[PDB]
Amino acid sequence: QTLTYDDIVGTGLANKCPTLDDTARGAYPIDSSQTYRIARLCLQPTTFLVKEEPKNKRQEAEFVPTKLVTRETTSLDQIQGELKVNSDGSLTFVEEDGIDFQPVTVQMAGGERIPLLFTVKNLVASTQPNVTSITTSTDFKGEFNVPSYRTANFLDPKGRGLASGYDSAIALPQAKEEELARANVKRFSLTKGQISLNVAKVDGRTGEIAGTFESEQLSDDDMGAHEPHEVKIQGVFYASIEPA
Amino acid sequence: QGVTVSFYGGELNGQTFTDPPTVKSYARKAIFGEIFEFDTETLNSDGIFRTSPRGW
Amino acid sequence: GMFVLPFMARLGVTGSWSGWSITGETGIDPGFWSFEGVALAHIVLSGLLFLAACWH
Amino acid sequence: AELTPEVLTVPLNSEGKTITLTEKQYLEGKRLFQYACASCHVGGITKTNPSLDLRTETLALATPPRDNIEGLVDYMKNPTTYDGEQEIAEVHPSLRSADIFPKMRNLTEKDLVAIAGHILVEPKILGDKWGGGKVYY
Amino acid sequence: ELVNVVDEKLGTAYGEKIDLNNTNIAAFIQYRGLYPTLAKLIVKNAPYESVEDVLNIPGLTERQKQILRENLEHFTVTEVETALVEGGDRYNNGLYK
Amino acid sequence: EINRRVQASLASGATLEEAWSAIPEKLAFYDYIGNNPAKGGLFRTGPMNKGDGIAQ
Ligand code: CLA
Ligand code: HEC
Ligand SMILES: CC1=C(/C=C/C(C)=C/C=C/C(C)=C/C=C/C=C(C)/C=C/C=C(C)/C=C/C2=C(C)CCCC2(C)C)C(C)(C)CCC1
Ligand SMILES: CC1=C(/C=C/C(C)=C/C=C/C(C)=C/C=C/C=C(C)/C=C/C=C(C)/C=C/C2=C(C)CCCC2(C)C)C(C)(C)CCC1
Repeated sequence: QTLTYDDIVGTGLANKCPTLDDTARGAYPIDSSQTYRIARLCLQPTTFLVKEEPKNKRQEAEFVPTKLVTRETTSLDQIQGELKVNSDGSLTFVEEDGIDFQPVTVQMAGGERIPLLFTVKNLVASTQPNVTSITTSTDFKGEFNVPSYRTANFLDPKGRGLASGYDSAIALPQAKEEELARANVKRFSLTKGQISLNVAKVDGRTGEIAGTFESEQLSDDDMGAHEPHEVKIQGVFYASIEPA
Repeated sequence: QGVTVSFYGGELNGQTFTDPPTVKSYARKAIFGEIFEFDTETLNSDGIFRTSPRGW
Repeated sequence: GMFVLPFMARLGVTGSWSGWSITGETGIDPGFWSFEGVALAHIVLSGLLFLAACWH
Repeated sequence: AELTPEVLTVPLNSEGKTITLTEKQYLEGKRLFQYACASCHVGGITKTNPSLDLRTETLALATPPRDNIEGLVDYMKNPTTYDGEQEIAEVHPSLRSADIFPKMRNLTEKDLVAIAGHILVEPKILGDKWGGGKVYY
Repeated sequence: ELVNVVDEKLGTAYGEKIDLNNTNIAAFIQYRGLYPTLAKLIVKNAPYESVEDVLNIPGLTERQKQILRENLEHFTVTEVETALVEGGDRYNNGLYK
Repeated sequence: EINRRVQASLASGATLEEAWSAIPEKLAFYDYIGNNPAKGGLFRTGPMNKGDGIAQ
């Protein structure tokens, strides 16, 4: 029943996390003497929400739902790392390597596109203490780093960039520079994002866990040219616990 | 290369600059020749060279 | 300075194809009869009346 | 300018004995370099790894030095990484991998000397063009 | 104010020496015996609080430590510049020939 | 001509501040590419002051 690439290709299932059947309400014993690792952490986002900025300071600044425009390019998959068992009984996922970032663009009402680097780069995420078995009440809370959406070689349409490019607006050779400084000086942001993985299904036999996530992070700031928005990402996850 | 700029005569006479953004900015002005202070505000000057009546 | 927008809103047309509504609510779908769809319907009607004017 | 003996005189070994190639030797080396090496090394660069070129100063800092004839001939027999630490014949053309790189099969020692001479003479001819890439075209 | 951090880092010892915390891996070609094997280990085990911390890399042969000792006068260490290490840019900074 | 006058002053014991402060502003202004009649544009309309600004 296991699928091949020619079955999957062009169906959109390659952007999906694997699922566990409804029957898998079991529990996975964490032997404290044995080490563990994560063979594959998948995260499939379903809902991207962006917080508006009402120009008033006060008011109800809630998260509005957006429309994805960059198609089924969104999931993080093949993420590996060590699942430590701590002293106090809690499990901490340290993220090592994988496809741990996807550029995503969503669009608000009015047509404003919001680019974001949807990521869990360098995710440290820990459970609660005294969890001797991963059950359906386990919650991996943690934080990750959000690097700049473009890296340092990226050139703007006027040829300006951080590690490459012009340092000024060459089409305006005698303009005053201080009003153009926020566009002329490219700045590499590095911010933090928070994520909570809630387990809903456990394969007690194999060691496959699945559930839902909620992730909060900043969107792209266009290398410092504008303020980033606050993004809330919701979706499903899948993790397979191999003992190491 | 530790590049500095010193000005002699004119408005910045005797002044020396060493911070690399400030030194680079006068170097981008020095490609045009002698460096002048302009009032760009009265005419909403766009910063883009125009020809003279000799050109027109 | 909106003049025809309230006349559309008075009779039911409140949403735009770009996703907003005039009451400011989020995430509702107007169907064809958005503000743009009204405007498109009037333009098409204008052209059809022009052709009928030529014929008559 | 002419292709004199002084142009055609390159180091033979690491000690410092020189070899003055013939114009027939240099022209045969250019033909065999085009035949066997220029698909990756056109102009002295390396298309599949631009970090390592064929400039004389770069071959000098290779381990063992490849900035003489015998160093280049040994590389064409048993190529290494730039520190000499790995043997890379299974991914680089050589005499010892002529079964997987079949253009290396009928290469003589006279052919390997001639290719090695072309690699050494050409930057003396072209200057920074050799190993420079598109900037110097 | 706003500053180009890459332009600023050329004002430090990064602009003169190979910076073990920041410099792209291909700059280890400039000296004999560092590339690829020692260059790979140096970038992998970055950051370092001093140049001499490069000799503490676990698994080095005594020949590998001697080569590093001959090249410490070409090395430096500065703070990790995130604009230089992100995007995998120490292994491929987008520059070829 | 600017460099000639500076060297004539510097040969006579003027300092570098004194040699360059003796150059007239009108002469330094001609040695600036924004006064070149070949730097303009066909649709860059108006006075040269509309470009770089009014020289102060
Ligand atoms: C010999 C002709 C001539 C020249 C060289 C000048 C020169 C000047 N004028 Mg003056 N001017 C002139 C006659 C002239 N003027 C005339 C006849 C009038 C009355 C309209 C004026 C009224 C006038 C005003 C009100 C102003 C000037 C200004 C200026 C200065 C700026 C010029 C500029 O920006 O033009 C820009 C030139 C163009 C954008 C080129 C026009 C190209 C045309 C539209 C293309 C035509 C294409 C054609 C239709 C295609 C045909 C195809 C067909 C055959 C098939 C410059 C010193 C300005 C100034 O600074 O004064 C202080 C200013 O404010 N002029
Ligand atoms: C591409 C498919 C190549 C062909 C054909 C040839 N070479 Fe090459 N060469 C290639 C690579 C990828 C590398 C780098 C290997 C590594 O260290 O990772 C090289 C390297 C060399 C060198 C060393 C350069 C230095 O700086 O020390 C030399 C001297 C060299 N290659 C010579 C050479 C010759 C003579 C060839 C024709 C027979 C030839 N190469 C073929 C890629 C390819
Ligand atoms: C500038 C300006 C402005 C604007 C204006 C406008 C916008 C206007 C327009 C207007 C218009 C837009 C109008 C039009 C008109 C039209 C008409 C008047 C028509 C007529 C027609 C006819 C005559 C027809 C004929 C015919 C035909 C064709 C066919 C069939 C038959 C017949 C015969 C019927 C404003 C005020 C804002 C401000 C100030 C300035
Ligand atoms: C139902 C409905 C509706 C309504 C609609 C309407 C309102 C319609 C209209 C319609 C119309 C309004 C029509 C018209 C038509 C027209 C035509 C059909 C015309 C044609 C013409 C012709 C054919 C002509 C020709 C010519 C010319 C052009 C020139 C000269 C010559 C001649 C004469 C030949 C609505 C939307 C509300 C809703 C839904 C339902």
